Amino acid sequence: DKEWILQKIYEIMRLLDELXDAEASMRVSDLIYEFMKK
Amino acid sequence: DKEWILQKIYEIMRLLDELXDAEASMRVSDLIYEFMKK
Amino acid sequence: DSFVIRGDEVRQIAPGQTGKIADYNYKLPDDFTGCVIAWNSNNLDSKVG
Repeated sequence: DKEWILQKIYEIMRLLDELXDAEASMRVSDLIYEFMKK
Repeated sequence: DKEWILQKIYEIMRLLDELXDAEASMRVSDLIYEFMKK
Repeated sequence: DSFVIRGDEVRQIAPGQTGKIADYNYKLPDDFTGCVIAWNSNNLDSKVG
């Protein structure tokens, strides 16, 4: 479930964006980028 | 490989347990068990 | 040039990687010694909203 991995992780990213971390959202999105790319 | 990714999910669960989301921590933890397994 | 780089992406000046928008063109190929003078944009590059 690599695509379900992407699913869970971008749900994490959307919730991070809503919580207002901004910081966490941006570079954990860097994490997800280097996750789905690699 | 998948080591870096599951370590990413480790960092994610650590960020969660530092934030304060008991529900979300249990979610990502059970998903981590079902991601090491499946 | 001057573009607001992400935090660590000041270090993504290294070949082969996918960038946030350097996906289009950037990412040092063979012998691009493109001079860069960088710093923390944290003076004003963060806005209410």
